[PDB]
Amino acid sequence: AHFTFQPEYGQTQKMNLFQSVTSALDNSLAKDPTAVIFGEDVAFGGVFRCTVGLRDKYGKDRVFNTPLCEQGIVGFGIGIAVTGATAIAEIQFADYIFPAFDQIVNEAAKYRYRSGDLFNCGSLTIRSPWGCVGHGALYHSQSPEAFFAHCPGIKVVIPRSPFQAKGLLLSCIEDKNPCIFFEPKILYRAAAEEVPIEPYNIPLSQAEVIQEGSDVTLVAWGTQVHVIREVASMAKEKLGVSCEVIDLRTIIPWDVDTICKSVIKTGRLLISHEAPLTGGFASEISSTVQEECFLNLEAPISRVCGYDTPFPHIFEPFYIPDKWKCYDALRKMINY
Amino acid sequence: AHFTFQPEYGQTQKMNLFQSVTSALDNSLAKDPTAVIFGEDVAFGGVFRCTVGLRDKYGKDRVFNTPLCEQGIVGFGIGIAVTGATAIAEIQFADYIFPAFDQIVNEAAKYRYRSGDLFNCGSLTIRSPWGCVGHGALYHSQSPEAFFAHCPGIKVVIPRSPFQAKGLLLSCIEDKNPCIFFEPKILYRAAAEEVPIEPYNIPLSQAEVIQEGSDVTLVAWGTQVHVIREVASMAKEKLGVSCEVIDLRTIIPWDVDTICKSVIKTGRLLISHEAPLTGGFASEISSTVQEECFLNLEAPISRVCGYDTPFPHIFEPFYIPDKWKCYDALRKMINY
Amino acid sequence: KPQFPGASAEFIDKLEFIQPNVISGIPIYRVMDRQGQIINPSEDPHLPKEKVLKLYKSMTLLNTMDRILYESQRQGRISFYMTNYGEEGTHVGSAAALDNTDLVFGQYREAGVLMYRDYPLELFMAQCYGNISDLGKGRQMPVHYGCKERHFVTISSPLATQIPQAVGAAYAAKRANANRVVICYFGEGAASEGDAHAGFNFAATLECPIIFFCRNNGYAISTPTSEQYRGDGIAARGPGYGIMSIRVDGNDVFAVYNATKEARRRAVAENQPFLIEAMTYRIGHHSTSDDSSAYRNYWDKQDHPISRLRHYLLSQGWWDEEQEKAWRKQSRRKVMEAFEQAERKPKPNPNLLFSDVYQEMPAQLRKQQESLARHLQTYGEHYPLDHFDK
Amino acid sequence: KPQFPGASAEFIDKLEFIQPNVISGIPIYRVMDRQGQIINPSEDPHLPKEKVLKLYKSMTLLNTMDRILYESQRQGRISFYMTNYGEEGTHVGSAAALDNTDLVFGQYREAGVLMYRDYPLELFMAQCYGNISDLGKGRQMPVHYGCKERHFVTISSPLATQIPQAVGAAYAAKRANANRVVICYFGEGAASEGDAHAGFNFAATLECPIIFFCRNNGYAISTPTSEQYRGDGIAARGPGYGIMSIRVDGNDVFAVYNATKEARRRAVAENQPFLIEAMTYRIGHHSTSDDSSAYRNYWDKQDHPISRLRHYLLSQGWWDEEQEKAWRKQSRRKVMEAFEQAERKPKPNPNLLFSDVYQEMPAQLRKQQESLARHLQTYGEHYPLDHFDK
Ligand SMILES: CC[C@H](C)[C-](O)c1sc(CCOP(=O)(O)OP(=O)(O)O)c(C)[n+]1Cc1cnc(C)nc1N
Ligand SMILES: CC[C@H](C)[C-](O)c1sc(CCOP(=O)(O)OP(=O)(O)O)c(C)[n+]1Cc1cnc(C)nc1N
Ligand SMILES: [Cl-]
Ligand SMILES: [Cl-]
Ligand SMILES: [Cl-]
Ligand SMILES: [Cl-]
Ligand SMILES: [K+]
Ligand SMILES: [K+]
Ligand SMILES: [K+]
Ligand SMILES: [K+]
Ligand SMILES: [Mn+2]
Ligand SMILES: [Mn+2]
Repeated sequence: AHFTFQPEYGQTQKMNLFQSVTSALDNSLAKDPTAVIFGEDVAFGGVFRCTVGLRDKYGKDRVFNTPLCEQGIVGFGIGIAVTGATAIAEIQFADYIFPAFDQIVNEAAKYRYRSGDLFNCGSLTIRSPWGCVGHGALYHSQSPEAFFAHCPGIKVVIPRSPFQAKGLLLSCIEDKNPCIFFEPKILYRAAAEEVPIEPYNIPLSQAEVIQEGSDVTLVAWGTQVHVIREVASMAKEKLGVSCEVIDLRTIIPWDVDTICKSVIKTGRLLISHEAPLTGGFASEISSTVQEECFLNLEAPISRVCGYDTPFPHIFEPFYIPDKWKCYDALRKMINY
Repeated sequence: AHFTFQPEYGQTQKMNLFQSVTSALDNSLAKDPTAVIFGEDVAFGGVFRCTVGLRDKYGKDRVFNTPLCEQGIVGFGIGIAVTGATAIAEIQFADYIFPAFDQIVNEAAKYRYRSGDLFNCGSLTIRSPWGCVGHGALYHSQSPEAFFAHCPGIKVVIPRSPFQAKGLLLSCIEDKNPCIFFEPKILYRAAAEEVPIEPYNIPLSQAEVIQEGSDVTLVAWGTQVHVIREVASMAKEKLGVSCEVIDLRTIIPWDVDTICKSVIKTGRLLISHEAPLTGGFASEISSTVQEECFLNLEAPISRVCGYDTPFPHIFEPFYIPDKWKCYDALRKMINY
Repeated sequence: KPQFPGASAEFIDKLEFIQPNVISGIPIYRVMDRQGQIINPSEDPHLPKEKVLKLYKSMTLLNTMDRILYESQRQGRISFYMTNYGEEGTHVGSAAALDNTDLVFGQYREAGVLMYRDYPLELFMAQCYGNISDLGKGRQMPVHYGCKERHFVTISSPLATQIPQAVGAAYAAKRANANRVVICYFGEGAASEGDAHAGFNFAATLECPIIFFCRNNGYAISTPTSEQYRGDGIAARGPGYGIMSIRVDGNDVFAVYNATKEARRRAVAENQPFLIEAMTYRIGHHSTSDDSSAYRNYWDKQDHPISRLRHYLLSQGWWDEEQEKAWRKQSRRKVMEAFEQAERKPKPNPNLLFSDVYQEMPAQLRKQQESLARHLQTYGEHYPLDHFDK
Repeated sequence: KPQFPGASAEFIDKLEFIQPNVISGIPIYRVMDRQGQIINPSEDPHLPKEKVLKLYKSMTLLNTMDRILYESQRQGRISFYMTNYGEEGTHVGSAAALDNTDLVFGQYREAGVLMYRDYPLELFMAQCYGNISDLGKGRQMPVHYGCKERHFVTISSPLATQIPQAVGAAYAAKRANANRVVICYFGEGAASEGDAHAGFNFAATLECPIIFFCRNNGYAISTPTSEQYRGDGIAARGPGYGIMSIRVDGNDVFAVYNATKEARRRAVAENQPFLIEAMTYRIGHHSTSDDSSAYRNYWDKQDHPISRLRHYLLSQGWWDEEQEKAWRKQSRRKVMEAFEQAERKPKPNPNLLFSDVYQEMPAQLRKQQESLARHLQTYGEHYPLDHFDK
């Protein structure tokens, strides 16, 4: 693996990321009788087991399969939410979200604004597996968050672990705005830690500083947080460099203040993501940080991203912004 | 109007922007017997008159209406191009390009790469009216170029005038990659100047410095180039500030070298676009410039963009990044 | 016997393609002729006088409003308009067959449905003018109406997107045990969109109490139906999805009413979708941005829904020339009163450009709002501030 | 007589909804019974011995390859695989009815069509292994085959996107005066996508010489057809678009052949689309990522396309147990030879990750390629370099 996963609220049980998602969904339907879950193959428990047992527990009218049609799944979910009922849509891979792009961007995101708040689809959440998986190639590996980041009126949220996933997913489900929740699929089985059995929330639009540091700020989300955590370890050991490691968590609206506060302290910033460099969300963070922290920045902000190509099958190990590519970029930025 | 338009290759005639597009299309079909033009309402000459007279000249099999279905229009255009024939698709407003987002991003952009160049859709061009129009509100005003800028394998091109439009459109049509050509609709009738009757090309991925300056670099595209040209005039007169005014022309792949060369000289950069700030293409330019020109930058790079909202009807005059908003941002950046 | 899971059918031992029936398509249901005469007594809904008068007054009040607002647009007083000429019967015939709280999703050419539900002239006007009385806060282009009180979901420009949405709202209604039906209107051009195939199939598979109501008016902007499809219109698509389907004379308010009333009864009882294709003709330009003489009446003078209804009223002794004259005067007065009021109202505060993007206002969006406020403090002379509230 | 532009039809004076015929759907055309006996002599295509032997050898060679590569996947030697079990008849029956240069667009479960067109075992293997012999340069996941020489457009994962593409290629062929037909294969789940409605309608309206070939195998991953649609399968949708349509027994190579041969003849003569829905059953798991026992044979043992064809060969005196044994041995040898070769070949140079994104390489993409090269010079020990060419 290109990464290693490392691991108050009542009783906890060890859960992997798919189980934490099921736990979030189970808690949601238990406490909200309007809530339904639907999409391709969710009835038997889903192709990544995220809905196992839920149809048996809650009923076929509440956890059900749709026809194979993403523009339909999202339009359908919007219409449920228009009536005020919680609609938890699944899109089977984030790579196949694009047929629904018009329903998300022209409809869901704009529903409240364009009606003057006479109607809304706030009770819609769209959840979808995301990010690389070792051999997913062009259409089972994508990270589409930057496409959505340019659309006012939706929220886009990506967890890094089972504890994070359940708390952020419950927040998405309960938030009064259409949310896209991207689940890093490589972590579905790989990442396991203690997760509260009962519901709890983690706030949206809030980054988490998972390791304090003084020489450089590192920002990522999803699986890539584990890569930069290792990079922080490599930098300490090899270079005597102290890294502040931040998980952004919410792509939009993003926590500008937490990132700027960090860079004001450290003077240096490296942002990394699996998605291609050009038009990637690191561009928005880098621009903004430059605008707010100009006088504090000691070196150009570094972006270590996927290359500007489609996501390859056999070349995956060479494509991803792995710990060595991040480390090397950091080293140069430290030397700057 | 929020802007004023101001105006070798053989005989020219005065043409407005819609006429320059017709001239490009007419020259294209005359010289390429495979070329066809299709989309909603193109047969009678189009809702913005861009195809007037072409069906009568070239035949109903070559200029024809499709059913009202954008995902179909683009998928259909890709299939024509797969056979090697030139396919010039129209999407009636850029706001309605989204139903075709999956065909553009997952299919057209990736066609050559994923086949190892066994198949391609290089001979596809998609042209669509774009940008604000005074009263277009949410769905006849959009500027979607940043959504497409995050997709390797397509080119995205936006002209600022009739002369520019015909030369860039011919280049798109003849380029061996799927291209999206966004036509600023407010200029269709408003901007008129001399345009060569016979075909000519303007290169893609090449910015144009339309006015040399020494104190600050200003970058825009489409109608916004005329706004920043006026801003350059305001700055000279009011502040004694010399502005270098650059029209980017191609969104991707963009002319990084021309922009960096300018900022290395001036030390300051302001980028403006009608599209919303967050995730907008100014973020990519600002990040890149900061990375390449760090030692030359005397002030934070400024981005003067649409607000992060949907595009309003009655509030349009307050929404757009007009000459006063650009001027004021420039003034502050000069004072920095 | 065939065993395949995907279909229920017999074997056949001869090769035979199934041909579409396009020349003799699904017949057009019609109740009254062009002279307002009932053709088949057993199909007469015998609607009471007051209700039939409301159908008539609704269509003519809409017609009066259309004429005035079309003129306002031509003069530049509003930015855009779209008339309902020739299609007024489809709107009122169908709306009258619905329960008051049935939820409506539309396209943009169904304003008669709102009129029938007593949407105030002041609010149609407020939306077109984008003034302070508009609950939509002037954000959308004209004729993009919506009313939460009258269960009419806000219109949006992207065609057919409301089709799968309406299905989801119908599924939610079923779960809620509503005794409510959703109706979803769209044009024959919009029916070419992928979202129509999405919506039709979902409504059948998921067993939703919805009526799909297609106005087939012969053109989608410039495009005649010969370039829009090649099967037997939209009604012939419904059975393929397992949807009970019917075609009606959309210029006959009684045919539209009967079809809609029975669809509603069955959709709500049975949790199954119905499809009604109302054949009509777009008498007006597509919109104020269209000059339709560029691509194409008998319809206006020989088969108009309003004329037909008027003939029916006369035959019952329910209307005469004196009433027609008085109503013409009263309706003009009512429309003109609303028009004058709407023109005198200010536009909403420019602050409202920033609210409702999310339910709450994100701090970074508030920063943008603040930036505008500072900008207008300094440069306000360059903006139309005197026109805007506060 | 009705005058509406949108449909050709009579009036009807009684309210009658059109009901779908789902219980007695479109019948299933079948030529030979499950014992390989011809049912109706007038429908027998009397294909010559060598051609029928090629159908049989093609399906069994595919079956041998599927078994080996499925095992290779289970062992982790390839990353993914999808078998063709139960559907081999639809592939070879249809491919044999095409002209060699007819253009094929597919979904992913049509590898028999390539086999029938003599695609080398080495190239099926090269794609699955992503090795240096793969003309796709190892960029796509396994079974995403493509061959420009054999007119088989590269498979892509997004479902149904090839449907409107295939229509465009068919329109281009018509213009070129090709005497060529495009065939477009897709599953019954893929047919729920908006792009299917796009493609069907465009092909009718624009009069394109295309055959739409739907493999209805009862499931889309876990989802049974009862949750996929409620009309009479996919064939009943075609007439609604004005498309000549037929349903065939997809486990009968002769029924598939006859239907495809006549569709091709008529589509090319008439410039009109045809739709064939081949009823079958997905015997295998959906893919190596699926354990199908989680949601669901009679099919494998009582109605398999290969078994049926074998019975037919025997009845003609065209095959026997000795030949069956020798062919089983020879085909295993051929597949095993290709397999060993494919496993020993290196992967392509990592440089190839950057080419063909655009036809040319943009300077900024070359900068990225250069950055990788420098990176591997320094950190190369941390990468699987010994496996990759150059
Ligand atoms: C108020 C302005 C309107 C909404 C406008 O933009 C429209 S209306 C329209 C024609 C629709 O024809 P139709 O469905 O037959 O309906 P009628 O106008 O009632 O005949 C198009 C192609 N358009 C353009 C269009 C194209 N594609 C999409 C997805 N949405 C659109 N609105
Ligand atoms: C090789 C991996 C494949 C291509 C994969 O990702 C698939 S296959 C598939 C089931 C398709 O069922 P079908 O069309 O009946 O075809 P069969 O597998 O032959 O029964 C789905 C939902 N998916 C997921 C999927 C969902 N949505 C879209 C738009 N495309 C997909 N590929
Ligand atoms: Cl996976
Ligand atoms: Cl316009
Ligand atoms: Cl001014
Ligand atoms: Cl290592
Ligand atoms: K939500
Ligand atoms: K091109
Ligand atoms: K809509
Ligand atoms: K495909
Ligand atoms: Mn129409
Ligand atoms: Mn299937």
